[PDB]
Amino acid sequence: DFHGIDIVINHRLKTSKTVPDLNNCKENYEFLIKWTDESHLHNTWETYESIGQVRGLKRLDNYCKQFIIEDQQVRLDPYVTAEDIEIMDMERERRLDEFEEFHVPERIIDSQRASLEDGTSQLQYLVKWRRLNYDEATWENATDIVKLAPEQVKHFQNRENSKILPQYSSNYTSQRPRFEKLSVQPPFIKGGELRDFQLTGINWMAFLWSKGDNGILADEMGLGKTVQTVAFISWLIFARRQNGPHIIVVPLSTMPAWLDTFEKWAPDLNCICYMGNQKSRDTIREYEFYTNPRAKGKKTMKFNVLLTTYEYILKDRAELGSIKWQFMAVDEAHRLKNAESSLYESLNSFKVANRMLITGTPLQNNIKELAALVNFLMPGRFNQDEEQEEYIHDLHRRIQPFILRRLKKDVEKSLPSKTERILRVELSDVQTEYYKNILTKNYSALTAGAKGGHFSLLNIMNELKKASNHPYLFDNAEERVLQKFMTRENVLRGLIMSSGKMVLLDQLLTRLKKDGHRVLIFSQMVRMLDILGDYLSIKGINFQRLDGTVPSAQRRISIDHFNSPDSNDFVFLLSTRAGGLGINLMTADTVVIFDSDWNPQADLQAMARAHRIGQKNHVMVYRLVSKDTVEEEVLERARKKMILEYDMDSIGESEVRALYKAILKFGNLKEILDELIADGTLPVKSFEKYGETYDEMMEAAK
Amino acid sequence: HRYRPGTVALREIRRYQKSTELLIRKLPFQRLVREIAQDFKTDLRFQSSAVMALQEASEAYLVGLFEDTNLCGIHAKRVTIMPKDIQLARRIRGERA
Amino acid sequence: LKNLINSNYKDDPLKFSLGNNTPKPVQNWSSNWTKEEDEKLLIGVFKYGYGSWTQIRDDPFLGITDKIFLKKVPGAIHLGRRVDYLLSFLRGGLN
Amino acid sequence: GKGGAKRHRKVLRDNIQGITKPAIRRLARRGGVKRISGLIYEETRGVLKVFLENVIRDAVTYTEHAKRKTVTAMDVVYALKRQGRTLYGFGG
Ligand SMILES: Nc1ncnc2c1ncn2[C@@H]1O[C@H](COP(=O)(O)OP(=O)(O)O)[C@@H](O)[C@H]1O
Ligand code: BEF
Repeated sequence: DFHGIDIVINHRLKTSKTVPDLNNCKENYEFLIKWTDESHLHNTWETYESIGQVRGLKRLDNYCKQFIIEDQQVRLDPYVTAEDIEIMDMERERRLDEFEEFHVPERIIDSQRASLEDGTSQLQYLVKWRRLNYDEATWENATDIVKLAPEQVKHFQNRENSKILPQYSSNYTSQRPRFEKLSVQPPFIKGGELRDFQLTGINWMAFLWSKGDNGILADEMGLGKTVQTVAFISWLIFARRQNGPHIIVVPLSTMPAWLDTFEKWAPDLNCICYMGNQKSRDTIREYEFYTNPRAKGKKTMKFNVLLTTYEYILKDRAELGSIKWQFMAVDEAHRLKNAESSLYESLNSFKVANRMLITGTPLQNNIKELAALVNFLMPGRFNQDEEQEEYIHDLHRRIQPFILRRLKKDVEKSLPSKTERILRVELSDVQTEYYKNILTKNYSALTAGAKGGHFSLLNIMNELKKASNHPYLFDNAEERVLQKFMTRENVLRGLIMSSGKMVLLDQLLTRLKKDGHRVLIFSQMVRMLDILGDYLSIKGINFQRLDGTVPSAQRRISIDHFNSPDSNDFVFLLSTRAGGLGINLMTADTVVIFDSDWNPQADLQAMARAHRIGQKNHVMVYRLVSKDTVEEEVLERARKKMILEYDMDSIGESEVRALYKAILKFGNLKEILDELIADGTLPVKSFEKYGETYDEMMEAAK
Repeated sequence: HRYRPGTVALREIRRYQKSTELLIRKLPFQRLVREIAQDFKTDLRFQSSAVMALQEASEAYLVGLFEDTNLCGIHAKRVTIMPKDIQLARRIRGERA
Repeated sequence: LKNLINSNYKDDPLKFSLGNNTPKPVQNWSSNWTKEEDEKLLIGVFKYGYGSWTQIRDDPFLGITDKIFLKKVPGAIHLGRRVDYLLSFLRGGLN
Repeated sequence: GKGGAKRHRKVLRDNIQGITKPAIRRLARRGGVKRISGLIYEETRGVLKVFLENVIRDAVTYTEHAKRKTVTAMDVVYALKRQGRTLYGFGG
């Protein structure tokens, strides 16, 4: 509540030796201070004798400490190279980039008229700023709000005025309205035009929408699947007048995409998400209700669509369970694989009418999921050599409806070609030692014998597989192949050398390097990725890593930095589950596999992130299949796995009391009929019934 | 809540008593055993409970220890459990020499 | 009022002007009152409707915010009195 | 003073560094002493180690007198029984 220091933004000189002391900063440095409990916008260039003891002293001192040494490592030393000057400055540059975006406001939450100390009352708006979550939204008065972001305020009024809440939706519960085949693209697609395989998809979802049945979207990995739902959401809203708060659950990795995908393909319905913690938890509820608390279920209704991470489902299962929902969206719904899932019966409690999964999950790996999917969409509904025809007579005829199978043979005609090459790498020197000795406890127990015990099975069928191509995944390996006792050339050479795969990768990489292709590395193991992190920097190739350990904000920054027109790094390394998590790469052509991902198809999506509709540079894929190892066999089982892949009466006096006041306020009100009804002023009656009453009422008047 | 001097001291104690959850985590402990158990024999396996059970034993074993330790500690004009306070306790029980 | 501003000031409402025509001076009202303030007052109803005045007073665009007091004048009726008089006046209603 | 393809992997589940110190104090207060010495709590784990071995010693023995790979929880019980710390609740 007090005026105290919150953070550091910017640092500059105040006044016209070897190391600046703190005094120098006090008598020769001015620092931009952001104040506590107050938006970014009011930042002051202040010193220490200027403010004196103010609550909060800690961050400036250290930051100055960081500053003092920083000064000794840019201008005040001759061990500094060319490149460190680039980073030490660079930080100044990026530290401000993450500070600039807070000044631009992004949404106005509410508007309160609060009194001042001069006896005046001024309007204030709860303002939300860019790429930040709902917390630290402070009140700012309206004087300059439109004076910097007119567009936000224009839109701020529009939603409040656009009476289209879940308050007027048509009763089609009992039975439906006959629905129509669309030819044309709906006058609700501002994002552009779609094609001849995105409007029909939509016409099936909406086509079994009117049946009372739910369906499975099973298309290829990225055939404008997201556009088909958003448009599916859009046409179920201005078609059958459904204001029904639609619930959508998507991955924490793939939502930011969705939002923009939702706010650019369909302006007029607003999209408020759920991605906070403790504080947010409250702000969601601020706008999730009207008029504070509410008897019964009499919430006036201020949203329709939401996006939920999978976490958050389970953390607050209860509140959603109570509120009614009749339409469901989920992203990459191969989650419901087993029928013992926690989200598997978590979803069943949410009073629901129609569902909508949309993933390319292959449905022959196990028959469990094939059944689980069928049991989940439709609770209740469900081999022999010569009965197989009898069997698919039952399975083909029944499964199809709630299924979609459609090949690329679309939009791929423009997109440059797809390709994948295997790699037979035979074993090395130090390699056999630990391919041979490890399958016993001979020299595996002499060196690291205490650990031998726990990894002994790990190493057999879930390591040898993983530690067959590369033995560098334990401790007593690094110096084993390096034959000497600081060297820089040798370490680089010693590490490239041990593996069949490291050399093969180093040369191909070089081979395309001079030709110009952007290369991708998908590794199964977290560490491999540091391993390379250590080597590629050394040999000077600009890169960034994509692990399982990164904040949403940080994940998002680089993904974009990469697909921008003029980005230097053609090397990008990714995960199997963390890599194929979600996202798309449109600049990339080449993708290389170190080891198969203990399974058929984790790779098939793994290449899906790079091989998408956009890519204009064909495609290239390399699989490093190890020889005379254990990699070979799974590769064969993997094959075994993927072998199959298949009127309201009349107007009463009180309304007549309602209509009369509205005329004194708005004059002729025949034009404004729906806006008033959406909000309190009018009951739902047909447009004419009011209009005639409006006219006779003056006719009586004259 | 009165002032602040020795205010929590007795507070946490009470809340901990009403509860009945494991004092020590159930993840570090799990390996600690696996790791020594190897030194006395090879190729080991573990029942889910077996550890659960050890945790129970051990935790309970220590508390008990501390419980005396406390007394000893009191005897001494002190409210501080000490490195030895531990020893006497054990010595007189007899595992400690 | 909806008709005249629509056919001369369409693209931008606020430029709306009185010119010569003279509507009464309001000397003793608590705050600065001058023809420009009336100019906005009318646009304000043109935008929000008669009788909602907090709407009008708060608007960032109008700039009327600390000249309204809904002992301090003019309050809600004072404006109510203000518009009926101006609207009739410029069409020639008081004939 | 080099990146040198550096990879860092160190061990903190099982090993005593890894385990949590509050996990102990959590334990200390149930007894309800006011103060914890730094020296002391280190010793305490020390003893835990001493108690823990002997049991497993026996455990291991009963697992092995029967030629079994899976260690039974009963196996632990008898162990405790031998030192006179038998546990009700388990494995009648
Ligand atoms: N049917 C479509 N019509 C027009 N543009 C599309 C269509 N589908 C996708 N796009 C464009 O391609 C990009 C990614 O879409 P898509 O490939 O479906 O997402 P994902 O990476 O989930 O597959 C988007 O940025 C979008 O502009
Ligand atoms: F169809 Be996607 F990978 F969001």
